[PDB]
Amino acid sequence: SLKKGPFVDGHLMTKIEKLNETDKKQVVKTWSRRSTIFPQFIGHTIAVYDGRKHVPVFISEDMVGHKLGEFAPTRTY
Amino acid sequence: KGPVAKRDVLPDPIYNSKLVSRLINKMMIDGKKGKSQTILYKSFDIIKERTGNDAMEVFEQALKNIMPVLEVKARRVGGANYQVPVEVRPERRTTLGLRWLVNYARLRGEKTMEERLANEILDAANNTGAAVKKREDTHKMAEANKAFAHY
Amino acid sequence: IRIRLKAYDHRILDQSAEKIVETAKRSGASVSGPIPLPTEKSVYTILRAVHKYKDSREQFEMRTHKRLIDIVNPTPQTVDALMRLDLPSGVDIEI
Amino acid sequence: GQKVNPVGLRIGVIRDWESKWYAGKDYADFLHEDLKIREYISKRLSDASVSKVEIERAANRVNITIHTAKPGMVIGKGGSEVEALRKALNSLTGKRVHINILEIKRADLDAQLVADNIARQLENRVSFRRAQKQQIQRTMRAGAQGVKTMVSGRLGGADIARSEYYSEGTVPLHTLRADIDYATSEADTTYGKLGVKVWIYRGEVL
Amino acid sequence: AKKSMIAKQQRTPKFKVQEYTRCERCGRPHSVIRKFKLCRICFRELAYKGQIPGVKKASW
Amino acid sequence: QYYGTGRRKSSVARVRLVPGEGRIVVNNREISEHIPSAALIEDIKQPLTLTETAGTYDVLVNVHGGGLSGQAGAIRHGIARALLEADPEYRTTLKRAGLLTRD
RNA sequence: CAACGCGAAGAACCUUACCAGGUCUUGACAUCCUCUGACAAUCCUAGAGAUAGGACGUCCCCUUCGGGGGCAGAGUGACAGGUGGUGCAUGGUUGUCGUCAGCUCGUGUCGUGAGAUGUUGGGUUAAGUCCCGCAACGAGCGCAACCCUUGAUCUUAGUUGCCAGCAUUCAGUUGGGCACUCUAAGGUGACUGCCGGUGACAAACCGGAGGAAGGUGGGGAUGACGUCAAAUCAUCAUGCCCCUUAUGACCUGGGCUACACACGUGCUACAAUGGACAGAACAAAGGGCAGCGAAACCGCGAGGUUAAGCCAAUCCCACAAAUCUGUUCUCAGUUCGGAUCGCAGUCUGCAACUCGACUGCGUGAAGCUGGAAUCGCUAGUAAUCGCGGAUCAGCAUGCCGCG
Repeated sequence: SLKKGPFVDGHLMTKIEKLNETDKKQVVKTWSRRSTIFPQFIGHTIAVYDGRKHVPVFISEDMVGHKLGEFAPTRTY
Repeated sequence: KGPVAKRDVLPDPIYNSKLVSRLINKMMIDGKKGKSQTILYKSFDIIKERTGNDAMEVFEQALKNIMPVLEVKARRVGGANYQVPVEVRPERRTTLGLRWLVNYARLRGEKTMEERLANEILDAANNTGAAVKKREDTHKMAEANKAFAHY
Repeated sequence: IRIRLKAYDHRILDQSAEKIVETAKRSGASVSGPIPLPTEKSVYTILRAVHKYKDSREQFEMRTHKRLIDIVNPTPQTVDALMRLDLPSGVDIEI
Repeated sequence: GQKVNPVGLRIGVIRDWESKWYAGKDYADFLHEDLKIREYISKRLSDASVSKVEIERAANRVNITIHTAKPGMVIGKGGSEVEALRKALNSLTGKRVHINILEIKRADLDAQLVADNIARQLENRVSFRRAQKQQIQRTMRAGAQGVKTMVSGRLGGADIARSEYYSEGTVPLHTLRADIDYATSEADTTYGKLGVKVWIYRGEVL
Repeated sequence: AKKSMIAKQQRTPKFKVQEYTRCERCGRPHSVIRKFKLCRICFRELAYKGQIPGVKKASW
Repeated sequence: QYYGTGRRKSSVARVRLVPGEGRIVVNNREISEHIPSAALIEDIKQPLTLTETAGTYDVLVNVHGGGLSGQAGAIRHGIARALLEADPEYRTTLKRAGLLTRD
């Protein structure tokens, strides 16, 4: 995405809006590693499905410039 | 079986010579005959400039100097690995002279292949030269292997 | 006014061209002869083997002979004649 | 690796195309439709002993030529057979389909039906020698410059499967102008699967 | 798992991008052909059997 | 209008040797305008020097395909062929060159 | 040898088989049986979705009233599935000897026998091709042959090809010609055809004129009996064995792309036949309909916007680069190489993060020719520079071909 606008899943955006309209609260589980981090993601300890488990990650300010997969490794060693 | 024929292109305005045409065919890399032609032309021009003489005679004398008369061919008769001197036909002599000229010229090492070939032609006209070192080594080997002039 | 043909059948296309030329000339239209346009062709490479042996290969040839016929005189008689002319389907007559 | 069949090599030399039409934008679609038609007609007339079936595209009309070698078994009364053969194709294809039926004279010469009969005799537990020899004699008396029949697989053994050759006359596969009729057949027996290979040399064209 | 794979190929994909090609005769991916939509061995055998009016033996 | 075709390595010389003064046109261009590295220019006239035809015929050609060297070769080959077809008197002399290679 | 740029002619999901997780069990898929009637198509929740909770909504038709032609569902079991095993059970398809020239059969003879004679001996050829002799006479599979391509010519035809003679054009663009390349058709031609010599006078070989073509003109297709219990149960079928509310099926994600490693194949480099910049010429083949996309504008850029034209000798892809003529640097780990690398962007696609390519910015190492040993190449071959297509929404140093 270059000028079409940032990228995010509709269901995840709706969940985040519902959770932010009143106050940030329990983890928001989702399988959308594709989603790009926005300023709204700040404060929400989102969870990412790495394939076998959900890894809760606290999204800070500087996370806007990365994707959830950048914080959700998959390979093991 | 048997031998095979061949031919080349003689005409060359700068110092017309069949051996010059063969040299042009040699030293060529990557199918770039124009580069070799230009290199030879500029080298002959530099030769004519530095030395007040036609480059044709200098090239002929360099070839006469580098041309090897006797070749030392290896031969394994038993566990000895002997060698046999051989009389080189003029064609093989010219080809060997061209090979040595080109190889030692590019091996010398200077700022341009033009100057390298010019200085090589000079050190060939004057018997003291790199290709003449190869000539002398080959002659020494042929002399040391004179015991087998004929089987 | 023009008409073209496209066929993979050498002799069938030749015969169709000859027949159309005759039918168009018999009425005095002065139609130019069949124009031998370049034949479009293609080739496909396939492995003779099933699983292994990449080196084993075959080549299939595809050829289509295209020709053009341009009428010189209107001659609606020739138009009706060609309209009522029936030829094989291997040429796919096209106007 | 071994020899190649003459059916794909003799095209353009003598043998004409079993499919004669010029298509566009629907080449693969028509090819698949014709493949399905051939599959269905073969599975239906498998008992009628049909050798081959050619098709011709006629601008939304399809002309099908069938070589059966026995008309009374493919047309029979004329009406019931033609209905059952044409309306089924029409319904399964979606457009008009015209059928033509030719009869193969000397039915013992076409490789397709020859291999079909050999496979039937094998499935009938007939010895692989008697059937082969009888079919070879039948073809030779019917008239053919050369006949070659090969059967490979389990001919009664379990540990080993081997081939058998039986041919009389001249079968010059390397001669381009030979009009050799080639066809294959399969026979699924209780001991496994048997494959019948038959290519018959009928004559050369000058 | 061959006819199951054929049914999966025939399934209506979520996105058109998710569509993949099959030769429509067997279940052989990995170099199915476009112009004929027929499998390698299938197309070869069919061309040898006189079908495919356009394709013949090539020589150059 | 004598005509000739100097087919060589995909480079065809559509040469028409017509009586002129000696002008050589290459795809509607001059000799120096088209071909640098005149080492080949003198070679083109090899047969033109073997037989005295200096300035009696003009050479108008439309050379399509091939590099500079291949184009010059096709040009001289077509020149030789057209000159032979025009006057075969010197064919006995030009048979020792031929210039036909099927390259 | 005949595995290792091989299946697989292009792994973000899909392809995907394998795995974590969420699931189902006449099942994803095809025949069976009883019915109730069209299914679809829009919309909210869970969703990752499988799938459900569901609402809007179902318009099926044909007949002389039974019924029939599909689709969905609701129950039953016959069944389905097997990328599960066996290529030491197989069909089918290919690799090797091998494009090597041999392998065989009918009759007759000999040997009490397995077997030989034909196929041995002499000459000769790419050939067991041919000739002579011949206790043997004939024949088949082979080999050359006729098949295709190219090298030259007569004729048939000049539009979407060509432009000379003619007149116009900034353009071959116009009137005009089919002279001519050219293309696509019928023929011819090269077939030891002719002469000398050799050889047995023959088969056969050297030279000689013509000719495009001289001794299968070059290349492609064509792979003789059989060997390797050769490869493929994975393209397909396949008997046998095994699972079946699971060794079957649906979906999200992951893996198929990890590397202290070693080895095959290929590309790039180590520089002066060189590096960077200015100017210039020639291409051959192939593709174009949700496809190919002129031209114009924007942007250093990859590329984006409007859009001509083309179902194509018309129009486009698509201005080939090597190369040449100049300017410039100078022998250095460098004005060499661009890998690894940080950032900013472009093509596509729901999304290039595990996971493409490309572009600009700033750097830039390994590397200065590489051990035993080893590989390909006898002419338009080697070496080397570009071009197009397959697989493809988007992906090629590999593949196919061309110059």
